[PDB]
Amino acid sequence: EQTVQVKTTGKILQSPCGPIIHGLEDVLIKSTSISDIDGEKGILWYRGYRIEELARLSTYEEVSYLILYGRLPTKRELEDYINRMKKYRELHPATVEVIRNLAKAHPMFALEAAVAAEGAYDEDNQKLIEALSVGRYKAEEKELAYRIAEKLVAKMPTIVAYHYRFSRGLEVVRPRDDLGHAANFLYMMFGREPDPLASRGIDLYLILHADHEVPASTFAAHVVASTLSDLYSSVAAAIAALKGPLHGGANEMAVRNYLEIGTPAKAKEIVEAATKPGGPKLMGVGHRVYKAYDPRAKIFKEFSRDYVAKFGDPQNLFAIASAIEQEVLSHPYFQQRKLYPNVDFWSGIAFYYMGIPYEYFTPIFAMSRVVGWVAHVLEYWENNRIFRPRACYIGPHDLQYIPLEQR
Amino acid sequence: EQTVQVKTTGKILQSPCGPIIHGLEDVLIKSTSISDIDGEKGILWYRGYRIEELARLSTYEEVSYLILYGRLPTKRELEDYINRMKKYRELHPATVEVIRNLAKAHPMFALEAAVAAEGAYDEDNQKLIEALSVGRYKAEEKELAYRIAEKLVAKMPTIVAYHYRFSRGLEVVRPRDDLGHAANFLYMMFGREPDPLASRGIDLYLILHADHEVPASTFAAHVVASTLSDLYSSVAAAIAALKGPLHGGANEMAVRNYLEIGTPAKAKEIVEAATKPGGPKLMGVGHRVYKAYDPRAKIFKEFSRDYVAKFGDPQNLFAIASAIEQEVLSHPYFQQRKLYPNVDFWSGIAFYYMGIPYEYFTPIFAMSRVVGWVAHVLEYWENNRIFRPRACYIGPHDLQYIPLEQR
Ligand SMILES: [Mg+2]
Ligand SMILES: [Mg+2]
Repeated sequence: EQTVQVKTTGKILQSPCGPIIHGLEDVLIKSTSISDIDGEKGILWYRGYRIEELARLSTYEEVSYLILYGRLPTKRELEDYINRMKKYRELHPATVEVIRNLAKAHPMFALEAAVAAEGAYDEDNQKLIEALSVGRYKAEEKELAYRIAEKLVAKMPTIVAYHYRFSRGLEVVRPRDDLGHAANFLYMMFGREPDPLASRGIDLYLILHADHEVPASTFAAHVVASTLSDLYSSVAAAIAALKGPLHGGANEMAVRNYLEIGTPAKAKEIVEAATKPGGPKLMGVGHRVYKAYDPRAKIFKEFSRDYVAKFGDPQNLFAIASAIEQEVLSHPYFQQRKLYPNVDFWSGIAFYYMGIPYEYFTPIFAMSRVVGWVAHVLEYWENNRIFRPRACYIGPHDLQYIPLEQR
Repeated sequence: EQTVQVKTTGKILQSPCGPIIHGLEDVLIKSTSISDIDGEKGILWYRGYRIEELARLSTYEEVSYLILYGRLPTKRELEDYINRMKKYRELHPATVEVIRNLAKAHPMFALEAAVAAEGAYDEDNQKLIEALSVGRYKAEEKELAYRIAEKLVAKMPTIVAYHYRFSRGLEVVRPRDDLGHAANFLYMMFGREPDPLASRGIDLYLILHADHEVPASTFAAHVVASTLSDLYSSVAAAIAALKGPLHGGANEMAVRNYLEIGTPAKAKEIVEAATKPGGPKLMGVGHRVYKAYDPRAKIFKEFSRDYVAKFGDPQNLFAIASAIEQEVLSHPYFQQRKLYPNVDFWSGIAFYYMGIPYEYFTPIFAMSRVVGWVAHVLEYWENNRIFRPRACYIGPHDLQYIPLEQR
């Protein structure tokens, strides 16, 4: 037994067993080469590449390859990958039936259940499970794991879209091999090939949210994977965590708030009210890591501007958000505390205008982040260790059982 | 930002961001009053009561009440609880269809998906989700949470049994209101009221595995619950973790090993071989916490003795296990290194003889542990904090994007 000095910005709880870092805030679980953030400068990298470059020059197909494999693909590697992903988009009939049965339920339950279901009949997954059951994880198993990772990234939009269609009493729209990842998602949701601007927005969103820190969803994936449980189950657990209101829902709440506000003229007073104790907090402003404008927000804001330039801003969402942004950027309270817009400030606007129901916002985040989840699991598996935390017992000992009739 | 002293018996990895406690071994996440283990003396308590006393005088219905509510029930409370649990046993038709669709899959996938499915249409769950979405968790919500916790404990055996039946192409056997929790499970599995001794075995097993500090499955439930995700989703995540070979399988492997050994005469040579590197090693001998005979093992061994005294020991599992146990206990090596049998050394024997397939062993563990999982979640929710661990980036920055054709 040894003592370790752990730096945390979180709250510490007192216990007879020693201090407890509440929510293990800032506690390190591993080193990673997946993504990095410079919170002071407001820079995000995926596998060494700045998000600006990837958003500008790449696609979710290429970025997902980068996140999963650790480098940019060659032309042949990307072509083969795209073709594998296209083939993988379709779900097993049992999975589709699971989704159908959960058509009237919240989409996140359908995602959890569908991911587990799809994992149940995946032959590679079964093979990998057999291998890990005897502690074998060598070249062949790693190949299975990467194939499974690809499948999970490929299938997530299909699960989401199918649920959307069934939930609306619409006929399911199956994946089209001739469409890209983002375009095909919109096609599956709405049954028509999407406008290229709309497709670009989805692709950009997927790129921008592919990996970031170790939120509770990514952490859940690690804990499940740490027992050598399968990749599908690890992603299902990630989705279970993601559905909690403390993980996500900010981009939805930001849009609902903009609608409530109704007029950009209120921006100044809203921002002022947010500087006072008990005041309604501004959704998508401030960040635990970024003490600068979130680079993802800068990029998505520009996409949003393009979207409303083409399709209009009928609910004045972009106007309202823009007015609030300008007040946030000029208010000393926010400036002094380095509180800036984050990507959630903007990202729900296009979704809302595209006709994506609010309840599908978080599922779309899962569509993006699934690649980060699987890449994180595979990385942890390079040096796996089952998680074995503890609790401090403060209950009594040796209570005497009293017969039922005497209680 | 502050520095906290964290004690650990695990491996520490240094990083640019600080020390990494690999697997978060021994890292405190909360104070608890649910269960406690004295590994040196081989004592286990649930809510202050020794496991020996509970195994001797209680039932899973009463022990589950104890674990969930923190005290022993009065006669009226127990009667009412038992009746609620009986009412909750049956699954929603959508859940049954989910299980049917996964009939040919491994039961743990069915459990994960079925638990999510059941939570999807549970009205109480929906109401609790609504409340937590706006940060409300007061008396009314806690009442919902406990109702949901009871449902999860009540339903787990139904899910398991229905999957078993469907996996064998049989019609489901719905829950019998006149049977106890353990007896009803056997009735649902096999379609006949069980022999009292078999029911006792199931009840005992359920009591004995109800909680055991904070393994990866219980931790997974915490991580998911920490986002204020729902109880069903938290349990589905716990199951996902439980499915991993590092979390279970030992009781099955012990039995397969006894079958391979075939003759108790080999006990001495097998145990002698285990004292050399390496090795092989004896299944269910030694424990990370118990440095004494696992109290659960002592109790379950005696039940197993009773079971084979009545029904026989046709595969000589008890004879083989007993021979090995005697050698382990008399060999100085094991005594000196505090290596004793743990519950896994014995617990698969009765199940095997009862006709429970190996793949249902871990599902039955889930039937037991679900009460610990839900109790742990509710406990955490008394002072919830979302888990916020982090990873330390090690790798390049500012790599230059190269056009596809030039790679
Ligand atoms: Mg522009
Ligand atoms: Mg006896």
